[PDB]
Amino acid sequence: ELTLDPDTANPRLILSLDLKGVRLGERAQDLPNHPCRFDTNTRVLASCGFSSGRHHWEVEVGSKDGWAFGVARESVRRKGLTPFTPEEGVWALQLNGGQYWAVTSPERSPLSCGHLSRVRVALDLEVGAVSFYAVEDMRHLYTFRVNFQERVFPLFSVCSTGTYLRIWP
Amino acid sequence: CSGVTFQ
Repeated sequence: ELTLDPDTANPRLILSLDLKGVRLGERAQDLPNHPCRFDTNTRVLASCGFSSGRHHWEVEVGSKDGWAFGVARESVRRKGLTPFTPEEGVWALQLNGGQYWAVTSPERSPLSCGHLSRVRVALDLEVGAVSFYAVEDMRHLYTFRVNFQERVFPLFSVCSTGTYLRIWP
Repeated sequence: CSGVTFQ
């Protein structure tokens, strides 16, 4: 079962005791500045990364703005303020401005998917794709087709208070 | 002020 990796987490994030949930806190924790820790962007990775095969996990999503989640290439930049874009190696859905988005670039792609509660992520490192489905009916939300060239990690980001993400098993 | 710059 997937858990969030506290050594990668931006020190403003608050992880749940069971390491499944993340929200944004009001104060930066005093944590060691490991090279793998996101020091500015509000991100955390799961402790498990994948180099081959096909993998599923599910993410319970808050109803309000502030979250983005999906996958990141391991080489995603951790230090300084970085763009949240496919070019930086993040492939994600996002709730922002009251709208669900696939975070394409240079312009995001608005999704007309209706309300989301929990999303199944399907990562395929054999063919090269990451897909998102709303669990109530498995309707397709978005697929990024990517020739991944390194290990890929589940990615979570929460940039405002009042929302959350939770790995659901 | 959504904070999305820091996503």
